[PDB]
Amino acid sequence: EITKTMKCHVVSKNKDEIVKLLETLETSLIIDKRVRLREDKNMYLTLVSVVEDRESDMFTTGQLTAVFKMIGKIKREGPTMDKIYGNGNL
Amino acid sequence: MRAGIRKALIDNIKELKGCYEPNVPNKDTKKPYMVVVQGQDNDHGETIGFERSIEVWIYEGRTTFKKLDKLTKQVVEVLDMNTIVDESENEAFTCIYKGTSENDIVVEEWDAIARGIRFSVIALEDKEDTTNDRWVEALSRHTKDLLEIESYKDNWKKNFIAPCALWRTTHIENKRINYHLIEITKTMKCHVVSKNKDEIVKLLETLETSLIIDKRVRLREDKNMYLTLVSVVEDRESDMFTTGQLTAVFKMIGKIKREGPTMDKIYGNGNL
Amino acid sequence: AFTCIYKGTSENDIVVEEWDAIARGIRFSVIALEDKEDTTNDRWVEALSRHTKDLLEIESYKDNWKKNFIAPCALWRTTHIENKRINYHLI
Amino acid sequence: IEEASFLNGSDVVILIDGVEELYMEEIKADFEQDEQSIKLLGCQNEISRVGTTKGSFSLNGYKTDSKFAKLGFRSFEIIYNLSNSETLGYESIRLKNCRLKKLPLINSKAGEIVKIEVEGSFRGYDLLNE
Amino acid sequence: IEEASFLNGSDVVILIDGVEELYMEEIKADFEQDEQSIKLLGCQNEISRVGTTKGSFSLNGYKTDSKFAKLGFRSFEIIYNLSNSETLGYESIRLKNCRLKKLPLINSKAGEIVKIEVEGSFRGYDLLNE
Amino acid sequence: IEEASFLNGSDVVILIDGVEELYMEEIKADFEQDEQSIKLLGCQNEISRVGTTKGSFSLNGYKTDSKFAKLGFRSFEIIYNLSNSETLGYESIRLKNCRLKKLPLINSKAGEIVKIEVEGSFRGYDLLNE
Amino acid sequence: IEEASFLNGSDVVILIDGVEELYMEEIKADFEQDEQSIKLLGCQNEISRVGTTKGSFSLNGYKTDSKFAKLGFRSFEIIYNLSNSETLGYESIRLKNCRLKKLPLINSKAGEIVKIEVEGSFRGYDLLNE
Amino acid sequence: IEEASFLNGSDVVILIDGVEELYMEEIKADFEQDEQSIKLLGCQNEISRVGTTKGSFSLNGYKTDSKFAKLGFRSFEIIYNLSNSETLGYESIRLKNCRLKKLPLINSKAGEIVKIEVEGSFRGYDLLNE
Repeated sequence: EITKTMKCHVVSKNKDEIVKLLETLETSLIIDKRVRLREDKNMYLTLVSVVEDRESDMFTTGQLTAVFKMIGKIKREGPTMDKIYGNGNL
Repeated sequence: MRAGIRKALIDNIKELKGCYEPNVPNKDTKKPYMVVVQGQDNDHGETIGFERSIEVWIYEGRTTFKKLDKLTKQVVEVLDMNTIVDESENEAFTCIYKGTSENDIVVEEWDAIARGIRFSVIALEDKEDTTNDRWVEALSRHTKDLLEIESYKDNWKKNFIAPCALWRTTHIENKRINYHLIEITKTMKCHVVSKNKDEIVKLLETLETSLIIDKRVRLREDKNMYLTLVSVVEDRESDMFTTGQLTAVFKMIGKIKREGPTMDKIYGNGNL
Repeated sequence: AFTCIYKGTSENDIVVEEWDAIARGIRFSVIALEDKEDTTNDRWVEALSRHTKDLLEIESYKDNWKKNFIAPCALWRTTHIENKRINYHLI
Repeated sequence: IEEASFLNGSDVVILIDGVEELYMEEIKADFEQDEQSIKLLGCQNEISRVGTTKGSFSLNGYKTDSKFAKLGFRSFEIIYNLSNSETLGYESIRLKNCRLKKLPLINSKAGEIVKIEVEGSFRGYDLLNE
Repeated sequence: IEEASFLNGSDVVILIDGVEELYMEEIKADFEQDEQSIKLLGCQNEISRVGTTKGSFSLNGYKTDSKFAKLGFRSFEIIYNLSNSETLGYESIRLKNCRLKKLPLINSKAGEIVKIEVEGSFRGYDLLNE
Repeated sequence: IEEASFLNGSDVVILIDGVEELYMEEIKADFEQDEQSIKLLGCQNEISRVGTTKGSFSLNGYKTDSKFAKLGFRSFEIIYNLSNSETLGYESIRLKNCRLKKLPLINSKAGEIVKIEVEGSFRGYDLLNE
Repeated sequence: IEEASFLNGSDVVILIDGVEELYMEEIKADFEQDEQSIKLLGCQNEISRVGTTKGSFSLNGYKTDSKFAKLGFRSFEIIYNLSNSETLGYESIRLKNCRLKKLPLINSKAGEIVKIEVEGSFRGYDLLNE
Repeated sequence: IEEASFLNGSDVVILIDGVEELYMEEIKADFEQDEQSIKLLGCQNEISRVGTTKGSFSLNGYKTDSKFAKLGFRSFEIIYNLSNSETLGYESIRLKNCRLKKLPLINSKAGEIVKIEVEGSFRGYDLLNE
């Protein structure tokens, strides 16, 4: 399991635009509860929690804090029993 | 360290006319020329040791500041994190870019403009790069083998070769879990330095994945010891040099080395 | 006796033209000027300092640093004490 | 490193008695059976058999209507679509003849949100998809 | 994104035996029934039936009078108006022939506020509104 | 906004066997009764009746004497005055023929204050005031 | 100071019914037996005997398929390889004729990851390796 | 102020079936007995007697081998040397004919260290030293 608490900024001359952009971004992240890691679509980043702190600085800190997790699988393999054979005696 | 910085500046810069010491150059010296001024040496903690501060004061003929800005970018390119060898001392170092002087001054009596670039050096008093922490040795060996970069031990050395890693122990917790067993726990933090920050991210990613998929580390090449991982965590916001990005917790269980005689042969007789 | 400790260097590497000289100020310090005893009425500190000296074969200063400490050395001060009457007869 | 997936519990879609129920929060259902442990007269290992089966289920969610109170002890069906979106292989299970063990008429605390908890039994189950 | 609503628990209004009781804090009531599980001689799925029903309820709230102590084990009615104000569709339930299981004469701790807890049973229920 | 009041639990005054007991910390008392649930042969709603009543009580407080140990299993009365001072309408209840279920001879932990806990039963109760 | 080792629980590899199951998180299994305590007529020490044995097991892990729901109450084998890598002496145990006590059709909460819990019994065990 | 001593639990040394077991973490053992309470026809104080005795024990520790699984329900001895080093008066107790109540074949969680828990009974005990 790989977890990342990724924070996001939104900059603009119009602060109301910052509020609107953060609102739509949060709503998108919530209603679509995961994100395509790559265009191949095999991987995904299931959301855990998205939180905004409007008081936080626009440039240094960043308004929106999101936590994503992903579950890898150890890439081990081995030979397979395609064919089985046996005889009978007494 | 004056000789090394002066030689590097003279060799790798061609607009430069000369790199002097503080009060050397006469008024007829040909501009642009640089001046290397050493600053304090301050104890900045266990991991960094003593940190020298060095300034490189560029000077120019008061034509325009764009020439000086170009020269400043050249100096930053030359000295930032590139290992430099001081032939006089016959020991190397690695300057680190830190900033710029308070303003971009103008000196009318000399008919010049100046700007002070601000460098620093790490771990002035460290010369060993050895440790008696066997765990740090084991993980530094593991990092060097996995990652094929330098792997310094408990404290930086003044001539570190970027990119590199540094493994150190911050906290140790021993515990007598049983009569015969003792548990030794260490929360060991790791640095990754490089000029390319994306390279830092990639190196940390591969190191973390290696530590996770291989859940233990060979303490010695003789085997029979292992550092079973407990938790490995990266804090990308943490400073590259002072703190270190990656925090790992390892534990090991010893055994009290007591022994006694053995009943190899037993004998007895019967009566009535 | 005393034991100076290296601490750093002057603010810059000054140049004094009127004297025709250059100067640099190294910065040392000394510890525990007003301590001269190296004794303690804390029996526990005495016991562990004795244990450290026997096990480790280095100096073991008891209550606080003394100005002439011999590196390498150890010190075994106590920070915090908590007493507790667990029972009528026991503490 | 090849991918994996956890079926997130927020993908559940429960259709109770046909209509899609959208306030349910957690659902449980198990198919019990009496072990019928038998001690043989010669063998020292106990033997277990299917016996007879019995269903049991439960649901918890935010109250928004008197649906369950008005439903009474009437039999009804439950569908449970545990959708998976990382891989599209959803899972659907049907519970047959669901009947409430106890009608939750009233349950509320003053300083809290009103939630409805249900528990009962079902005659049999069907695994429509997997 | 269309609206929704949860029934906040502070909207409950309980009229006990006609008079409006205004110190009650949480109320619970369920309509139990014996499952009467029957194992058929040919079918391996157990069958459940209504059996017989049994009521049970409870209330907790701040004590302000000896109302319940003086009431004794007399039968009485309980109304429970779970008002909804975001949507005006309130819900009202009547519990018939409520009788206390145990009279809470005294319950108090020195360093705390005195609360009264009640539990009992009711013969039947009516769903007046929903 | 008109006032209200909570009966603070520190207003309790307990007179045990006449003498005022001033170290008691929390007192509980309930009047139980067997429900005597009866299933009618034609009606599917169970019916409850008074049956027979039974008392039970308890007290906890700081130990200061061997009063309860010396009292033994003797019958005694308990008064409980839940005074209200915001409104002067105090409440007083009498428990008749209180008898200890178990004599608490010894209870003490070394690092703690010694407290005495009692539990028993009472034949009947009287509601002197409310 | 000579070494030691703890068998880390993440080294477990469970093959259920032949196929390697890779989402299982914790597995338990015990071999019970009735003590058959007998009181002798002359000796004051009770005596215990083997009686008859009974198996019981359990598994918990992240749900990824309807494997157990579709498996039903069919008998099956379980292998459990508690690998040790500090010393290469792994341990392998086989559980014979495993049968589920209850089929976990549905278990899920909205705000959580879906996990599957199983419990059952097994006729006998084999200790393949140690 | 004269000294005292607490027998630290890390001084325990357990030899199970002769061989010194060095991964055990906590051990419990008690010698039970049926009280055989008898009510006399004239005296109002109940009388207790020895009845018959029964042993019971338990151990928990880190798993390192299949010792207990391979041991089966065979009888065995346990020694328990609660050494004291502040005063050299160690204590040794022998448990006779220890037999497991349940064989702990498998117990492990993925994210944790594997521990082995055992419980059983013993015919009798001997107090070798004190």
